[PDB]
Amino acid sequence: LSKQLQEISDKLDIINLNVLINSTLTEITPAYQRIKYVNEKFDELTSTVEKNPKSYQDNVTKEVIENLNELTELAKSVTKNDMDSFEFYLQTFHDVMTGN
Amino acid sequence: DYFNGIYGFATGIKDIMGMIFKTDTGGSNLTLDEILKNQNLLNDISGKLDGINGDLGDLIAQGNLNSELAKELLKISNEQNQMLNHVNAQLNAINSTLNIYLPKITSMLNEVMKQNHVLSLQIEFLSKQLQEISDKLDIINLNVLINSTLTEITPAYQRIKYVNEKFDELTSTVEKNPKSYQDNVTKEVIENLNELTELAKSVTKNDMDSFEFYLQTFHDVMTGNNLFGRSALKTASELITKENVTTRGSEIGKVYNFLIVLTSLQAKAFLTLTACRKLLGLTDIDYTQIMNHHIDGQKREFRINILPTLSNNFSNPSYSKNRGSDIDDPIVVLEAAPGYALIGFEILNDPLPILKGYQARLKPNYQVDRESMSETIYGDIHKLFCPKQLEQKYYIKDIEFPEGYVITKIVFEKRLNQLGYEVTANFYDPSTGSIDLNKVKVESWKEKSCEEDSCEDEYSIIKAETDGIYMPLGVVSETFLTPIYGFGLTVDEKNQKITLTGKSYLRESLLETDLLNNETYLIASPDGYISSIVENWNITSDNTGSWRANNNNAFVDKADTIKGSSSLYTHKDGEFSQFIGNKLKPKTNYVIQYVIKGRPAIYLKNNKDTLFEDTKNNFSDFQTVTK
Amino acid sequence: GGSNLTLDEILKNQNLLNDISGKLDGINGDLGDLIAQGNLNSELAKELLKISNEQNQMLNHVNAQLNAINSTLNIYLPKITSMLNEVMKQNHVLSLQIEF
Amino acid sequence: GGSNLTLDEILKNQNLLNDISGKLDGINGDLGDLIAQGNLNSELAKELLK
Repeated sequence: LSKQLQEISDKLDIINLNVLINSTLTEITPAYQRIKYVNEKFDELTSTVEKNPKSYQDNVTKEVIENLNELTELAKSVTKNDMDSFEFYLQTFHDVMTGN
Repeated sequence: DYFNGIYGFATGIKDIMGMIFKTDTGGSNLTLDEILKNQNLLNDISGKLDGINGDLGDLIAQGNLNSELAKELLKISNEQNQMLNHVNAQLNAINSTLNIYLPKITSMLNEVMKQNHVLSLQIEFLSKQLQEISDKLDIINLNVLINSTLTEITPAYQRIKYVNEKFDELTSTVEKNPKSYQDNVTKEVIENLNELTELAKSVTKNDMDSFEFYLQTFHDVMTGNNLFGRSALKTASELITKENVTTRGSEIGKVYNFLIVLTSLQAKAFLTLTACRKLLGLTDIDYTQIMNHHIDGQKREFRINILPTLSNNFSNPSYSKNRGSDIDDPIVVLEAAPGYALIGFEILNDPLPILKGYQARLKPNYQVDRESMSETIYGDIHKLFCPKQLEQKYYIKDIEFPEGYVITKIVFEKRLNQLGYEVTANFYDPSTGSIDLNKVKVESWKEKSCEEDSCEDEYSIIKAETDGIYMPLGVVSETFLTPIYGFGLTVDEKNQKITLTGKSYLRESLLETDLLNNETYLIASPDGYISSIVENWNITSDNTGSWRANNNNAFVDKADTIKGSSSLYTHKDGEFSQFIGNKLKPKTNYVIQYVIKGRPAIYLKNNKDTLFEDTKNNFSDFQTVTK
Repeated sequence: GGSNLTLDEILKNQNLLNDISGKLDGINGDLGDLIAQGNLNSELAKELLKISNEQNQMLNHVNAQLNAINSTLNIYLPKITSMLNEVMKQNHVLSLQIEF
Repeated sequence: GGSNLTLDEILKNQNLLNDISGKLDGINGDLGDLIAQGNLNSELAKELLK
């Protein structure tokens, strides 16, 4: 049902009341972009899953610097989930979708 | 020269990355916090305090002293040692940096600057070309879908371009290792230090909740994966295919040029990001995979759901009213060499109405050779295109040969104001680039009545008005020179304007090479001329070749007035000489053009006659003139 | 009090660092007093003095960190908590003025 | 000028230099009054004097 949305995308050349769909999109699309971006950081999580079999076996005190690296990408991404930020974007997105 | 296409450009940026990715950092934690201007000052403190502390510590180590006095002196020793230790720690950090790191980093950065400049020369042309396209496009009757992509893309684009610009220029204006920013005197450590600090501040600001968000979403909007999947590529296609945009090149040319601009932007940004990372400390990230994946995604988009919808039809960009003739039967032939092929046209009038025709050999998959190119200039083309107070018969056809053939000779016929022509094509092989010379096809008549019945009818006519007929004006070619298989004339006498038109192989010329990631070889449309009787007329290499200056006030000087380009400089006696007599055939017209700043003294002299001389105009900023 | 409430302070080792500080203080005091006794082999004195310097440096930076943490958790957090608790109630009161 | 060699970290170096001056003065005071106690061999005083 994600793809079917494109079957509307191609044929939604709609006019004559575009002020509303200018206002709403200009207001919503940043949060949407950001949420999708955060999500794709979990395709790179899957990349770390692919990494996993390369170090799942040598967890005998070697991980202390091996697997403290090899995931620093996530260790960063997560730190970008605080501090007057992404939480905010999720919240305001919900607020608009509900219409508050 | 050549433009090696988006795939080659990506390979170049990837090689630059692979270069910078490896060299070194030693960790070295380039945090700007280091005062870095007291490498001299702290050294004095370190030395003096070291001497004092050593003296006092040795006095203690002598032993044999009053016990409480020993405790007091030991506490003094501890305090002094603490102060000195933290001071020399700061100094040691600074000096370790200014000896181990700045040489390494400066070297790598200087290396990255040159190859960046080289790759920028690969799109300098299309930069200004897209600028011009932006100048002549109007968005009237736009849909909400357009405003959609505009608001979805504009901030990311703004910031990506800004960063690319800023970093790329700062790569240059940062003093290199000659100074090594050393303690040498000062004010090198004000200015070079300010610039280094600014580089540091910029690269630092590239690791947060931004700019790996901006890049990604930019790529997404391009591919068309936003909240309702409208690729900005498609909306740009729609905007461009809207008319009133009549400039050089067809639809495919313009949209592909747009995608070139954007893909070059993205690759440059990836390079900048990796450079920032290496310039900071550790955790290199091999972005090449993501960059290639994104580029291939955008190219797949462009290939699948835009390209098959566009036309290779291309028209003259402008028109011009001109008074021609009727009592003449002008005949014009534009016949490429037997191993050549027509690759576009151009109409100029400033010296006089002139049609110019380019020709060249072919490389496989409809690729043109840079050399073997040739420009040919023809005379009073208006007299073929324009009447004088009498009607003009114009037979109008969309002549096109089958695929694999290439238009190889276009002969014009105007007989008592009846303007027809002759289009002859030869066979060509895309796999080998070879053009056959024994399988041709001809077209003698220029209408649809002859197209369906081989009967003479269905021309169009123009009633000669007073001031002149709007004749074609400008360039007749795709943005990239390309053998054409379609040609025609489509005059619209309703407003008394004529228009040429052809169909280009550009689609197949690239679909086999670029969008399949192979060695592409295109050539941007030459804005001006390409050859000259004057050998090395384009003096830039600080070498004169056949040019000669018989005075030291006449010198070559790549930076004559600026390093941007050379322009033979002469002051108060300067004379640049070149024997040219052997090549000018007698009793033949010649057009002259040159870009001159100041007031030079120009002469075409055989020591007896000066066939031309201009010594009057004063030009502050390199005005070009043609006579 | 200025008190520079920078979060950097580990602030969960106020116990752990104290053990290190105490033990190293005892050791350094013993060795320094042994030196201050004087009347000892000169080069041996130089060696022990260098050991003293190294230990004193380590201990000094450690107890500096501890002193920052403890100065905070004694001088600042009471003050700040009091002021914050005070600001909470009056905020709530004023919010009752526009709840409707 | 002055910051011709600085970057309005005149203040940063200024405070650093001030702290260093304070610590050095505090050390010098203890050294001086320990001298004032005196009552030592000449060299074991003269070296401290130096």
